[PDB]
Parts: sequence; structure tokens; C-alpha cells
Amino acid sequence: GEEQMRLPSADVYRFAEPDSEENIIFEGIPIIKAGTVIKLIERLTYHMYADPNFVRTFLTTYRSFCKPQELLSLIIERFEIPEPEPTEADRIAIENGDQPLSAELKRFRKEYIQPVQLRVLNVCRHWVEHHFYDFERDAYLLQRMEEFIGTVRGKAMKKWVESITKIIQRKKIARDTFQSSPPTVEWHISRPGHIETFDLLTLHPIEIARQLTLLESDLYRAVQPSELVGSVWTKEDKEINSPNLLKMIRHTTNLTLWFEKCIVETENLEERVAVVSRIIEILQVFQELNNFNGVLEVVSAMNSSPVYRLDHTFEQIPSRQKKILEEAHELSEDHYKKYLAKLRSINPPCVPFFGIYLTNILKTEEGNPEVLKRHGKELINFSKRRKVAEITGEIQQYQNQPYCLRVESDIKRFFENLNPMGNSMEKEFTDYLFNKSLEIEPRNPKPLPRFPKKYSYPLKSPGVRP
Ligand SMILES: COc1cc2nc(C)nc(N[C@H](C)c3cccc(C(F)(F)F)c3)c2cc1OC
Repeated sequence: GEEQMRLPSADVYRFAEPDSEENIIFEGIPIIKAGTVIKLIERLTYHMYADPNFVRTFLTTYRSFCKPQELLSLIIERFEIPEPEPTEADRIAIENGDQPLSAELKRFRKEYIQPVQLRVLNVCRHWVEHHFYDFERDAYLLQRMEEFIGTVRGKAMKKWVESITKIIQRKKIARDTFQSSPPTVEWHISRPGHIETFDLLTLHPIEIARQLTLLESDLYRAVQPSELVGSVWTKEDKEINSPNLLKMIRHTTNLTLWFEKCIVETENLEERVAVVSRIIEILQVFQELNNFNGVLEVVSAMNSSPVYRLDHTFEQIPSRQKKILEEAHELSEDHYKKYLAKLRSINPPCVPFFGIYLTNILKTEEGNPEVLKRHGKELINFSKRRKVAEITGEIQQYQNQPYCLRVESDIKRFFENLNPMGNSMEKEFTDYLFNKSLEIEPRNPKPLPRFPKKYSYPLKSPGVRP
């Protein structure tokens, strides 16, 4: 019909092929369910309207179906739209040295070329503003973007080229607060600066949780939604695609295993009761700070194979501390029903529990197909990417919640450099912790032997009241 004749031919432009059941599926603006990468780029830079939601979702999730170099090539190809040939009358006009009417050419420029070219520049602007890490990880991608942006000519393009350049430079420079004062830093046995004596029972339980909450808050806030899409932290190139997420996972593994190591490596029953009691006090302070990540690291350590089975140790734990620890576990029951009600009812600041997002993203990634097939053609399942993007959107709503707590660099460095496993692998280390648990509290028919004390200093806790 007339509509497709106005548009460029498929032999000169790939983004003008009409929609059909084998290139795009839908669920004022229609929501895209699936499509070829060409149809996704086309609707990303559609001429009829802007789509901020689809631009946001696409730039968070595109790396799961398209490489950054390929996306740049596609939006440049999209921008280079062929203009129609002059009509027969205008060909005669031009050949006579006269100005053509160019009515359709001007219409196509105003109603199609200009909107698409401005929509391509808007993708470029959102790309550098919210995903500049793609350009830091690939210097050549930035050379190509700056060459493209630097050669764009036009009246309406001028403002866009300058705002994209302002964002690029502002991001390059970024490479190189409190309304009230924070509480007084707490000390217990270990003195400020005597890092050689820093340990679970020597540092104040309040300050251990405060400094871990700052460290975990910082770790939580550095994770970018794209580190979670396509399960890329589980794939082979995980170290480049998911550096902040892997730091968050390694911290949680190291802290949880450190709590287990402190517990099972304390062979004396009375001393081990004090260690467990101190970790529950650390959890109580994580509850006061709304650090749900920390609360569930402690629950994870208490529910581990080596610790959960220590019946003689939990027998001596006061009922008040037992009920605190049992309620913290109930945050995880019924698919984290209680955790989610708590998270939505608290006031900021908080550190949400990170593991539940990883779990739900893996369930979405494993339970939805990468493509949808229609008439023998493969279409990228975009609604799969949108569901993962919605979950990572839940992460973001809590990434602007700084804590009014003073950093203590020595305690911060102690928790950053925790290495409970040492040179052992995780599986072999957890086998060791469980074999140590059987040593300190043997199975029922075998009796309970006594063990010598290892702590010279006192075991009494200073408490959780500041
Ligand atoms: C069905 O499996 C479980 C049910 C649980 N139910 C509750 C109420 N809490 C649990 N765990 C908490 C963190 C806990 C851990 C150690 C010791 C105590 C204390 F002795 F203090 F009570 C409490 C549970 C753990 C489970 O499996 C590992």
C-alpha cells in the first residue's frame, strides 16, 4: 500500500520491513512480547512515539541477546536512513537548474528521518547516562560512539550531541552529607589501632554490625541491574560483566563461613555459647539498622550443617536470644513472605536481603525460554527480559539510602579482608567445619567430651544498648 511505498526498500534499509507474526509479538503504546533484534531496535527508535519504559528495559537487558558493539552498529545503521528519489516532475525541475518541490521528500524527512534520528540519539544519551560501564569496559566502543556523535550534523541534532558529550565527559571525570552527627564509635576489649587483636569477641558487637552494615550498604549500592540479567555472574565471563555482584556474593560467603568458623573452632562449650550469643547480638543490631542482608547472613550461619546441629550450645542460649533467632528464620519461610512485609513497612535506610533477588532472577532465567518461535522463525523473548528488569528495578529502589554511621577504617579493613577458607575451596572447607562440629559435639550414642578454653580475655558481652 501507500504506507510501505513511502518507507525505504528492504534492499537499502533493514528497519522498514512491515510487522508480521514472524518478526514481532505484542502482549496507547503496545507492550512488546517478542521480536527479532531488528524489530526491537526499530521500536526502540520508533518514529510515531517515544517509549521511555522500553528504552530503559532494553538498555538494562540487551546484553542477554546482543553485544554492545553490535548494538552500536545497529543504532548507527538505523540512523542512516535513505531519502527517496525525486519525483518525475522534480527530476525535470532539477535538470533545468530549478528548485524541486520535494513535497514527499520534506514530508519523509520531517515525519520519519528526523524523529528516528532524534530517537537514536536519545538511546545514545540513556546508554552513556545509565550504562557508562559498557564504554569503560570497552575503550573502542567509546571511540566509535564519539566518532558517530561527533559527525552528526543538523539544527535539532545540535542540542542532543552536546548533552551526550556533557554526560560522557562528566562520567569520564567521575573515574577520578549527614543531617545529624553519627553515634560515637563503640569499643570493647580491642583498642583503636590494635588491629592485631581485632576478632569477633574483642570488637564491640554494636560496632561489628555498624561497620558490616556500611560495608554491605556500599556493596549493595554498587551492583548494576545488568550484572544480574542473563545469569551472567554464573556464566564464564562473570568477572567482567558482574564485578560488584561477585564482590557482594563473596562477602556474604566469607562472613557466613567466618561465623561458622568462630563457632565450631571454639571447642569449649561455655566459650562457644558466648560466640553464638555474640553473633545473635550482632543480628539484633542488624535488625535495629534494618540491615536484612546481615540478619540473613547470621540465619544462614545458624542454619548451616555444622552449626544447626549443635544442640548443647543452643540449650544454653537464653530464650530471649533463641526467640530473636527463630523470628529471623521465619523471615525466609513461605517464600520470604515476612521479610517482604518488613522491607515494605520500614523507613530508610536499609540494606535489603540480596540473595532473594539472585534466586528469583535465576528462576525467571531458567523458567522462561530465551526465544519464542513463530512460523519457523526465532524471536527474542523480550517479556522474559522485562520480568528480570522488574526484579532488578526492586533492587534499585533501595540503592539511595546512606547510613548516618561513622566509618572506622581499621574495622572496615578487617571485615573486607576476611578469609575463613584460607587456601581451601568452599566445599572442602564446609566438609572441615562439619567434621569439626562432629568433633566438638559427637553424635548421641557417643558422649560429650570436655575441651580446653582458648580465650584469655573475658567472654561477657558489653551488650547492644549504645
Ligand atoms: C524446618 O527447618 C528449620 C526450621 C527452623 N525454625 C526456626 C524457628 N528457626 C530455625 N533456625 C533459626 C535461625 C535457629 C537456628 C539455630 C538455633 C536456633 C535457636 F536455638 F536459637 F532457636 C534457631 C529453623 C531452621 C530450620 O532448618 C535449618
